[PDB]
Amino acid sequence: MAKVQVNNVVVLDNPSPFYNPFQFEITFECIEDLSEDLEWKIIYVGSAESEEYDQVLDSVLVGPVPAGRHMFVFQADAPNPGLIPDADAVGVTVVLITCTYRGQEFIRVGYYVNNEYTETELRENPPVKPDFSKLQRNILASNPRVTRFHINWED
Amino acid sequence: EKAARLARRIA
Repeated sequence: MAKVQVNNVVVLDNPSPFYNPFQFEITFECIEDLSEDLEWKIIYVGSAESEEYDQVLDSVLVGPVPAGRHMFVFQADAPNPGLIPDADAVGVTVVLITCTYRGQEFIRVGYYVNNEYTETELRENPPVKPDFSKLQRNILASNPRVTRFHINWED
Repeated sequence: EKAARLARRIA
């Protein structure tokens, strides 16, 4: 039934400065010569309080997909700090990697991300306004969350 | 409440 199956996601360049682009090595399997494109997205949760502060870092259309095992590195630019509420800038947040077929999301891989200052003085006495040039992004890559959804694969 | 909200987002 499910034409596409995500086998693995590897977090590359981690930890890294806040401004470095995200890099995930994704491996997936395709059952047939999939008729429509697969739409991969990297979504950054800018604020746990509201979905309005989500930033879609990149949206990619992969296809035609021939039947078989495939692997690619999904790279996406770091979020725009100008849209992140200061209260949510430092500490834990989530980055999501989703895939969508025919406008239906079928997989969501989430990673908890902890943004922290690297200097001891800044860790103990954080600036009034976050300094994204001094933040390090530490993705909690040993604990990924995978959620699969039932979609209509028929054409 | 931040952890509960973030957990709902991943689900």
